[PDB]
Amino acid sequence: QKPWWEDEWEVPRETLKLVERLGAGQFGEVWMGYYNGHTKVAVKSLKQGSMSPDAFLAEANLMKQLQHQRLVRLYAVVTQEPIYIITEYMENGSLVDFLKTPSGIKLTINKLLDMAAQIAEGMAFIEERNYIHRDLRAANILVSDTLSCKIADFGLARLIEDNEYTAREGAKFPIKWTAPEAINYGTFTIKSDVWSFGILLTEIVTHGRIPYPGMTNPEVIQNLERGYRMVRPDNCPEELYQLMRLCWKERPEDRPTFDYLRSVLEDFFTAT
Ligand SMILES: COc1cc(Nc2ncnc(-n3c(Nc4ccccc4)nc4ccccc43)n2)cc(OC)c1OC
Repeated sequence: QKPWWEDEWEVPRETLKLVERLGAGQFGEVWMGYYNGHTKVAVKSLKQGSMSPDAFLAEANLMKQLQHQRLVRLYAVVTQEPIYIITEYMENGSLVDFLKTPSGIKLTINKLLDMAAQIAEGMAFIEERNYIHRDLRAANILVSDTLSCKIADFGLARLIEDNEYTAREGAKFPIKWTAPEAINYGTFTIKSDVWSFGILLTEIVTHGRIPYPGMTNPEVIQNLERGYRMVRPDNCPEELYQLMRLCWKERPEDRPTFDYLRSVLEDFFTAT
């Protein structure tokens, strides 16, 4: 990697003004702020000792390789402690949160499908660049002031050199959003993301409801093994439900590509 004095992303910390905190956690905080006074940005600060600085910055390095309108763009980094990762700011927050606001609640199925396609479009890019996300869920999709969506949180994202990535035996993941093969064997592929996308679609149409209503994780796994899939969400268009089912097919290879998903959702949108 280019040393910081030559890296185009490194910026003097003096260029940043942290204004409002958007999140506080075990490993640090995320603030809304301004770059050189006029440009609104999001600033991720690492909590010293909470985790490795190399681990922290690794997400930024990957984002240098994955630039696209549909993905939250890396803005800059401050690699001298305290460490910051600065990114493009999304005014309407996370999708899971937005869909619960007065504005979000009033969205038509037409606009929900539009957003769904925007998300598949972003994943199609990730798909084509030989990467995987692994944390695809409504909570990790950000919404702009113009109601456009972008993929966020690349913490678990990985460049796939061969067909898959194998996680650590101890690695744990959200059971309801993760593909069977991934939960069982720790094997992740772009097809695992496709399964997650299916779950995300249920989050979209139910305006942020937790998937598999009234079911615990063990119940979800048991039902899946029987061949059952999530029950049709209330008011979920059947065509969308059947698209979801494609994402949840038993064999990873039988699941569709994200480009296919994008194409279909775009047809669903232009039809409504
Ligand atoms: C979710 O909640 C919100 C988010 C945002 N806006 C925003 N815009 C860009 N990035 C992040 N943002 C990022 N960006 C991020 C970090 C690393 C890689 C890729 C993207 N990581 C985050 C972790 C925790 C909270 C915000 C984050 N947040 C604005 C909100 O209200 C006005 C809001 O509701 C409070």
